[PDB]
Amino acid sequence: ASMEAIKKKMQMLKLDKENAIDRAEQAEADKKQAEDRCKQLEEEQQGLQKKLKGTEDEVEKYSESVKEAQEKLEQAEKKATDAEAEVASLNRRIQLVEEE
Amino acid sequence: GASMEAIKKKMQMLKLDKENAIDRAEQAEADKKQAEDRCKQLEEEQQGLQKKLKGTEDEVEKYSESVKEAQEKLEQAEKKATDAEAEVASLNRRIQLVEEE
Repeated sequence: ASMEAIKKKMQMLKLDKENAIDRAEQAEADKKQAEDRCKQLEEEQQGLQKKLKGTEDEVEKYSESVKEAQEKLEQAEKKATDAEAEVASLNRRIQLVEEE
Repeated sequence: GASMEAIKKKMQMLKLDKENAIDRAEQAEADKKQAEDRCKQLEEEQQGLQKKLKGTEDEVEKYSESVKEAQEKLEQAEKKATDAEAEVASLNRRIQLVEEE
């Protein structure tokens, strides 16, 4: 049978095709995992955003904390200063009467 | 005799099938590269976020010591006021005694 080279060639066409199907299938498997990798890298990111606002909103608090704190401090410093001037003047008048 | 008609017909199908599968593989493969490009993008963007973020936390710490710095100086400022005060009070008590005797 000169059917041998034909036979042999339909053989190879089939092999070719199933090798290609194997390849398609494996590429498709890879995509599905890469696509979850893709997915996860975005979904993790989002969670990260909310960590950021949470933190940046703490920043906001602290600034209005520091400011109020600075302000209390200026107010205390004026008080100390005025109380000490009350002391200086009392000194001053005592040393005067001392001598007239 | 038997034309080869059905044999060459069957061969062309097998070729077509092989061709269809190859198309399939190379689109999937190209698509696989789509995703891996994006992957190589976010992992890098994720890395980016955290550095901005740690620096944001680094800013926030800087604004906690500063708060507590003022807390203390305020403590000092009071002790100072209260001591100055006790002193005028003591001078007052003394003047009163003198004028009384």
